Amino acid sequence: KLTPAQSKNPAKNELYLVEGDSAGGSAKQGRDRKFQAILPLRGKVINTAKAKMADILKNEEINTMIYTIGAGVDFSIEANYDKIIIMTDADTDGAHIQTLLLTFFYRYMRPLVEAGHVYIALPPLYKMSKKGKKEEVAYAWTDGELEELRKQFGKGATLQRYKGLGEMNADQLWETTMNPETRTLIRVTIEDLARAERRVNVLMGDKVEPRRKWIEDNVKFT
Amino acid sequence: KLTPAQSKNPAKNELYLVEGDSAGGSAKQGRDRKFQAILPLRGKVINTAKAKMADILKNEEINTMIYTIGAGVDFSIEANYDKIIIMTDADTDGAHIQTLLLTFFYRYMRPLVEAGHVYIALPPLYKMSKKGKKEEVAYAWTDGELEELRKQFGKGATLQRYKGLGEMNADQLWETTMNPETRTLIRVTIEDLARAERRVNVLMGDKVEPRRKWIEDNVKFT
Amino acid sequence: NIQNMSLEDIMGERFGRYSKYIIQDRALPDIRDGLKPVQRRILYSMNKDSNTFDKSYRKSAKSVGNIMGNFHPHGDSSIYDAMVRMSQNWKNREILVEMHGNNGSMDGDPPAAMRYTEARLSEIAGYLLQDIEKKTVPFAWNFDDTEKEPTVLPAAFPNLLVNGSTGISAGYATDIPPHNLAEVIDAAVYMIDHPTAKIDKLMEFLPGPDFPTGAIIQGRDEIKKAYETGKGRVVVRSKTEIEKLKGGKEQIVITEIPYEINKANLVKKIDDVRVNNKVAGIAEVRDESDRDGLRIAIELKKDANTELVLNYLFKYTDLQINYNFNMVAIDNFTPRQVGIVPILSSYIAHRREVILARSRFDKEKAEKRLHIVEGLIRVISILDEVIALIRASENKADAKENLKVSYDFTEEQAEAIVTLQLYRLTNTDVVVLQEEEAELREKIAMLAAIIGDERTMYNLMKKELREVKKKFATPRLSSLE
Amino acid sequence: NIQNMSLEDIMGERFGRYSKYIIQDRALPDIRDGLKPVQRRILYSMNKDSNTFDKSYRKSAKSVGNIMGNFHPHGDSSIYDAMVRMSQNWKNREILVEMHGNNGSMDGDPPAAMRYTEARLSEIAGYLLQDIEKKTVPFAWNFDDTEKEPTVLPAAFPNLLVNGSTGISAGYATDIPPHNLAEVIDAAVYMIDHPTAKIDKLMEFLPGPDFPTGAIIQGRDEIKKAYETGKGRVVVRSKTEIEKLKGGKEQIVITEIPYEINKANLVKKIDDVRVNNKVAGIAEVRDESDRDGLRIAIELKKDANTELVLNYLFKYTDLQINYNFNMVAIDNFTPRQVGIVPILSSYIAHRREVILARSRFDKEKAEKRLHIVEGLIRVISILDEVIALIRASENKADAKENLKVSYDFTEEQAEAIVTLQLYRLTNTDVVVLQEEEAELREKIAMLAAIIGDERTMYNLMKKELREVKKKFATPRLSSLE
DNA sequence: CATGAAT
DNA sequence: AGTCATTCATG
DNA sequence: CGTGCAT
DNA sequence: GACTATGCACG
Ligand SMILES: C[C@H]1COc2c(N3CCN(C)CC3)c(F)cc3c(=O)c(C(=O)O)cn1c23
Ligand SMILES: C[C@H]1COc2c(N3CCN(C)CC3)c(F)cc3c(=O)c(C(=O)O)cn1c23
Ligand SMILES: [Mg+2]
Ligand SMILES: [Mg+2]
Repeated sequence: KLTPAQSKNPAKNELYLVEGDSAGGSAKQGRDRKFQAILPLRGKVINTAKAKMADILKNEEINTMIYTIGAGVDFSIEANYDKIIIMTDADTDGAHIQTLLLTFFYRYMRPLVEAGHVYIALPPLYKMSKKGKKEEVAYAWTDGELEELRKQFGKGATLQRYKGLGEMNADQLWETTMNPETRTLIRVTIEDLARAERRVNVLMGDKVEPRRKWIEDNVKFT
Repeated sequence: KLTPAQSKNPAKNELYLVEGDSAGGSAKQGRDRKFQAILPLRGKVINTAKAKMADILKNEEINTMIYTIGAGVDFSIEANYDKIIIMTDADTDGAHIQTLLLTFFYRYMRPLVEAGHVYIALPPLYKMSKKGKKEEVAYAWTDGELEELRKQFGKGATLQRYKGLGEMNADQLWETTMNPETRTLIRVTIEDLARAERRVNVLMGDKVEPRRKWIEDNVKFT
Repeated sequence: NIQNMSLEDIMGERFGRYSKYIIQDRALPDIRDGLKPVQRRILYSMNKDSNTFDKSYRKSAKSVGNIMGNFHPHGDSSIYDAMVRMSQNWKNREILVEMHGNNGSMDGDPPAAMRYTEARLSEIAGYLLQDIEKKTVPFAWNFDDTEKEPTVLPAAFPNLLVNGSTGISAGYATDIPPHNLAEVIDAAVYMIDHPTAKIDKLMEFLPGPDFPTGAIIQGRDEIKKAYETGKGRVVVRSKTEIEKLKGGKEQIVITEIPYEINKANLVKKIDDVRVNNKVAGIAEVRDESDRDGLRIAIELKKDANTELVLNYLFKYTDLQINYNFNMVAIDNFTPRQVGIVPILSSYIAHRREVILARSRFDKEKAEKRLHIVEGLIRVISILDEVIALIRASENKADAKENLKVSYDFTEEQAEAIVTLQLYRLTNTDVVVLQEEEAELREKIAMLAAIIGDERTMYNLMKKELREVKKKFATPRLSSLE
Repeated sequence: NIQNMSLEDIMGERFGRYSKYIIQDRALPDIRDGLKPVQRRILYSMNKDSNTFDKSYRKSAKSVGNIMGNFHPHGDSSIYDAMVRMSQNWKNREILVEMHGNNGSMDGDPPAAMRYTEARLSEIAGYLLQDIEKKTVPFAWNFDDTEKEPTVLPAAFPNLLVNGSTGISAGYATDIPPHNLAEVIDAAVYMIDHPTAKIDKLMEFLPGPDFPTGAIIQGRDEIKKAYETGKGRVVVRSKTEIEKLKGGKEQIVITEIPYEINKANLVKKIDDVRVNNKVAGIAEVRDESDRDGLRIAIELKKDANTELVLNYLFKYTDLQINYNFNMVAIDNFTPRQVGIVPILSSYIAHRREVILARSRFDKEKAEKRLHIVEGLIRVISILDEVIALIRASENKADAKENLKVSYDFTEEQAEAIVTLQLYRLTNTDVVVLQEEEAELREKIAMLAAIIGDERTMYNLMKKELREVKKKFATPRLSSLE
């Protein structure tokens, strides 16, 4: 089940795919309802590289995505949002979920990505604060930015490492990752196609022995 | 859903009504399956003094009791167990559940109680122990019995106060409250009828102002 | 292996146990600190765990597991939901737990599970706990008999009237509305000076409730009745504006709704009125509320029946509801139905006992330190001899006995002397000591004063009450008409 | 407010992160202590919380909330289920958590929620934790950066082979069967003496696995293959008896089933064979297992096709299954597929580092105490002067400096002297001190010996390993055919 | 038709 | 991590 | 067909 | 407090 935008406008309408019924709640609360819709995914998304077609279409998450978006899957295209934004935890499992959704969009909704309609959101990894009624807070996304903040807040200031979306309120979610003016998104492009297809199939695919090799070759577990 | 006895015998067959899906598990595990059946109640039982008939028969717990027992509710009688044993936590909520079930049996299955077929089980309130491979344990049910045990185990021995059935294993449940040879049950009788009916209606009934008075008169919250 | 009881006895004894517990230990608030046992345990636990406002939020699950394993023998869900509620500005006038994460909303959405959220006590909650470590308040054992728990909190403001309570047991129920901290304080203060404060004048300071949701409250007469007896019906009416709409269209705007109602559902029902056309001024219904503000837009079409249609909703939807006061609290271990006077008087009587006990505690601590300091002062004059005598003894205990017998020091004095470390000898200033002495002797006199002088005692209550007023006061949200 | 990445890069970097974490930090066991990160955190946490075997059980929820808030950033369900599993004698050969309450069963019933159960570490689990407070093992920071956690446990027996592990990540999976503590120990001990122990002789001590569920295991050749390479299929066959049945009827009885299978379901399928009459010896099927014993009765009717029908079940039901060894562990931060030799050798190499570090720690502690004791011995000879000098100084720091400069004591020595309490002067026995001195000097020599002598070191490993053998050894349950 | 500590 | 029913008082 | 840490 | 679907490897 999906939380709609108040108005229909294929031109400036945002579909947030959120990891968690719970974060989905927060996203619903903190957001411009005039034009952003929310669609939470309950747990891990089906792997559409490794499955049969039957299983895929019978899956609740996939079908609701398909229906809410419109096009289909052939796909057609513009219906029905001008941004499909994947919003998850900045942790390993969130990373896993982006992999799973991108595989889906890549395999079935391919034109969506090509026209640059698929984004990934960047929740802040850090919050800085310095008691009570006069508590001040800043947000940082990177190694460097944090370095910036700590010198500004100097000592006494304590740091939070966000372990997930659940840990932040609704206004915060707005301020840092949802408000078009202040938010920072990544835009997924494909440069080539064949290169992409190979990668997606080695990682997300049924066979394994190749994934293992990919991992031995590329994953540096030091 | 109910966990049956292996054989059908209206003569020596026990139906345990247990408070909790979870304790029901333990009871299933620790028990003589040759002739004792288990029927867990999920949460608070409908109050059958305060409800309409519709609500009552549409209730899952009541209907499964009725079906498993046989008779009906008119009742008829012997089908189908020779003991219906109410087994709950020795705490306030368990006490509440006994009230609710007795009201039901009293109001619909009345002959069951009259022929002395309804029991209440007495889980032990205390366990005594004195480390590791050589740990010894005893059980007590009362003010006095505990006094007995502590002198026997003397000092060093530590006492547990059972806050519920969940806190005890399956063999323990057998040893202390289910094994006919060692268990102690209370047998519910009715002495009079009118006296009973009045009490059940004042306590369990719809009106209230009288319950309040009963409480002001009899509950001594010091 | 078999006992017999009548059904008559089983019912009475069982039901009695359940009812008593439901009344005292579950559903109903103590009249003094305004708390139900779960709430109190939540606070007491988070505070003991140094999980206060001025430190980092902690993983809700840890707090709950801790409350559950030490104090509260019931389910995690019960504890956690109660916790969440204490963190909801729309339910409590002064929030007592601050939470990070999805913790519900007015549209009634499910709060996130304890495995997501993070919590801490709020600043004002620390005030309910103030002085709890100075033996100011009755303690009992937990179920383990492994630790002690408060039966009531010190309560440095009057939480009962402020956050209110509801409220369902056996035999009684309770509904108490939130009130404005500043106002309540003002009444209490008056009643301290004029104990026989009649209700009428009290109303002058404390008039009607103050809902977090704001809105409009009608029924002064009814409010008086509630504050007098314990029971009353008051009318609560959501707050409206009018907007003019380019094109000869008029818009109805709502910016505060009644306490305890599901905004999402209110909207749906307002819409349902339109679909079924139960009234004519119907047009479109839109909920346009975002982070940081509630806005409900019901804009009508041509025939702007505005005052007609608005009036219809007040009747048929919850845009207007009534609220009932049923003020029931636990006083002397038993349920009482109470109006403002008893509530205020018992709160005062409670602070009295607390302030007395606090002082008795601080006094004792001081006389003990004084007694020691007097000892040290003497020690200095005979230091060489005392050191010698100690070197000459056989062990700690023997040295102590020799100081007592020989120089007439007390046990507490000898113990303090004998445990001094060597570097302490580095300072043998009688003067520094005498200064401490004089300071102590003055703490003691002042405490002795608070203790044996109902008037100075009550003056302290007032000073303290006013300090809390300044720090936490906020303007009214509800209006009275 | 916008970046661009190719889908090619996003996938690679994301998947890489997930896989690495899944492999190291989630699904796979460390080759040394045989633990997955969740398990290790559970143990480490319960132990830090003094929730050991010799103290009272604690409310599961508290333990979990604690693990979750301090060490393990994942869901309570994951932690708790992992906890429950460590408490199941049918899944682990040596249980590491003891639990009170419904914690599942072989018939696969749902364990009770954490709000019901109570737990503590078992006795043998304390052995995995042995010496953890003597800096014997690498620590890292938790996610908060508020506390430190072990990356591996000291592991005083070889948990990997004993309890086994399974076992699903990205790219690799792991299945390791339980083994008999005593046997594993015996092999390890041999390998310590003869490092180049060939597999064949090792098998003589460690032959095939030992499932908690007992049963019968066939495939010596296959077992050799698994112990050699890492991979093998072995056959596991439930244990049967025959009963003669008054009336020319024969009964098939089963009293041990294969590892990791749902007894309730096994029964149901055996019954299903009868209903569909997939075989003729069919009669009645009954599960008659109670607390304290597993008994499965399949009694046949007239035409007692016993050996025929029994043989059919072994095929078509799980009364007989196969088990596959896929021994994958984390060695040097990366997944390796391993046979018995690498597992044993790395475990030994680990105890070496642990025993060395333990000794280095105990040595330092001792030399520090010695250094102080030597100081005290001197102090006594000049006590009067030293006391005087201290009285003459200006504060702690000044007295310290004077002792150093004047009598050449070290900082650590001065600090110890200057903090002595007065009663300590009650005893100025050089002799008592010298005794301690001699004792220390002997602890030190012996430690120095363990440290610089691979042989004595390895001898210690053996002594310790054998002590654990005597205390925890239990007879085999699985048989090898 | 719910409210909120309990099962 | 939703959904599902029930106690208890009350309007 | 199901295993067990994760969502 | 039960049930409900997914990833990951593998036989
Ligand atoms: C007591 C357990 C078992 O049953 C429960 C429910 N039912 C299952 C079917 N029953 C026959 C009646 C309704 C339910 F609807 C809600 C809860 C629930 O919220 C809950 C909790 O801890 O707060 C715990 N439980 C619940
Ligand atoms: C992630 C949340 C939400 O969804 C869950 C389930 N769904 C399957 C797929 N959904 C589309 C419908 C609901 C489920 F079947 C099981 C669990 C579950 O066990 C669980 C837990 O903490 O372990 C937590 N969750 C579960
Ligand atoms: Mg996460
Ligand atoms: Mg209970």
